[PDB]
Amino acid sequence: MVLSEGEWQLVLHVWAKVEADVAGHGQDIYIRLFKSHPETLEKFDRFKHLKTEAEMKASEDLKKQGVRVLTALGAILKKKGHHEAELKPLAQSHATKHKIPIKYLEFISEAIIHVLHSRHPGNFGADAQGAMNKALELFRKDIAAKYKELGYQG
Ligand code: HEM
Ligand SMILES: [O-]
Repeated sequence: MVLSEGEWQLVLHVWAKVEADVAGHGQDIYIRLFKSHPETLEKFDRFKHLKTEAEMKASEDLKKQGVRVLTALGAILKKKGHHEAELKPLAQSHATKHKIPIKYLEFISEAIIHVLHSRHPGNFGADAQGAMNKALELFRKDIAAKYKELGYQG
């Protein structure tokens, strides 16, 4: 469960394209997440009322939230596995305050992969998607371990 440097470079090469417009990517990822797995939207007290994709796209608060998620995830990815410090606050808030199960982290990982596959075929072929999946699996494995330490089954 340790990524090679070549795998990390495939992850970071597609993430650089995400960074051309992190806000737009965040909107697409949230829309995909909520339309593939509607139950996840219920965890968001401020966004749970959104009824349609048009409302999600027009929500300035949701756009800002997407930027926060992707920027936090980008900082984790750029540590190339040395993300202990970054996972501490994230694991605590998601376990104890938002109460986000591991299955829901799997759902957002799937939404990320789906959106990168659609938007970035030039940097998200099979090998690149495999590397991104490995990076997200590592993130989820380490978050799950921290969840257990914090008292949350997940
Ligand atoms: C890649 C995985 C994720 C990352 C990097 C991430 C990151 C963040 C960050 C940085 C924040 C703001 C600070 C904080 O409260 O920690 C946040 C808030 C939040 N997260 Fe996540 N998150 C992820 C997955 C999820 C998922 C899958 C859900 C629910 C299905 C979720 C639910 C929430 C909620 C409800 C908030 C508070 C939102 C608000 O203030 O309106 N998170 N997340
Ligand atoms: O989030």
